[PDB]
Amino acid sequence: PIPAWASGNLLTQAIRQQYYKPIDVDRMYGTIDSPKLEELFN
Amino acid sequence: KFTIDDFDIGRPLGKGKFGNVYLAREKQNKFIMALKVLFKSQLEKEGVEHQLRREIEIQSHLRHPNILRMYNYFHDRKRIYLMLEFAPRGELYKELQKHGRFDEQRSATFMEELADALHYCHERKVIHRDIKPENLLMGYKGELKIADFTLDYLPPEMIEGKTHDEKVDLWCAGVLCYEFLVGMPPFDSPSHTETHRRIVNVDLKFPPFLSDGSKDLISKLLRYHPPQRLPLKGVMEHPWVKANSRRVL
Ligand SMILES: Nc1ncnc2c1ncn2[C@@H]1O[C@@H](COP(=O)(O)OP(=O)(O)NP(=O)(O)O)[C@H](O)[C@H]1O
Repeated sequence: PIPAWASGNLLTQAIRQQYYKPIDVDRMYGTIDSPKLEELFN
Repeated sequence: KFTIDDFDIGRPLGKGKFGNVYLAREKQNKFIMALKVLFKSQLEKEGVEHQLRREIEIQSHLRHPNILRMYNYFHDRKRIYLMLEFAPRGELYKELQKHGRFDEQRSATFMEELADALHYCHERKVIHRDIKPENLLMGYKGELKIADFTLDYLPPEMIEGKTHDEKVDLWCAGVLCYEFLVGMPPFDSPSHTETHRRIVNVDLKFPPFLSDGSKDLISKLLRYHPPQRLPLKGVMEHPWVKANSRRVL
């Protein structure tokens, strides 16, 4: 079944936070091209 | 590097060409995003392998508040997982389906955010080529989001089989603007031949309800000769755009 954090109410409150007080994206998820070159199809 | 175990799958958001998009939350930050799950099998069985390579390298470089963000990506045996910025207000095409058409200030806002993000892309030597509602998502306060990188939306040169530059996006922007206010694309026909003849002759027929302000912007954007189409700068500065845009920044 669908988790509670994914349910409208407490989901809306969770979006507000990532909008108004946005976590540092490219810091936590740094290394952009990390998952190798074109050797991704095998 | 990431795996599917790093994320909490909450629920799906809708199918696509190559797989399902899920509402996800990476457990480390408890940070919400959208997981686009693609299947290697079909990706290969349709040769769309080349494009996927580019759409990733692009978002390794492109960062703009009006371009959908790809945080990262990974891949198990069977899939490629795209870590995409969550667009809370879903896609724009369905909003256009609901409302039938948008009012002047809604569209004018969309146009400034679009012209803006397009400019950013152009500076980095990146053309989009295909900008229609179906490729546009909406932020928490409704701000426009160019998501992924059709007859009605093809500029004359594209139809005629000539080489094209960045200016196809200027044409497309006009077509888009028109559909926003009217509800239908500007050169709609019941045959691909009639549409073809309408695009190249720029057979522009503006309905009675359209403001002269908007008509003008559209007319300047939808010009045959590419180098005449109003530059992105001229869009954001257009009287009707200035007078109607209400963007959150
Ligand atoms: N970031 C997102 N946030 C919320 N919903 C989304 C998001 N991305 C997609 N959806 C949902 O999924 C989208 C449909 O999937 P796609 O269009 O992502 O998959 P394609 O491979 O592009 N298919 P094509 O556009 O080429 O025909 C819906 O617009 C939207 O409800």
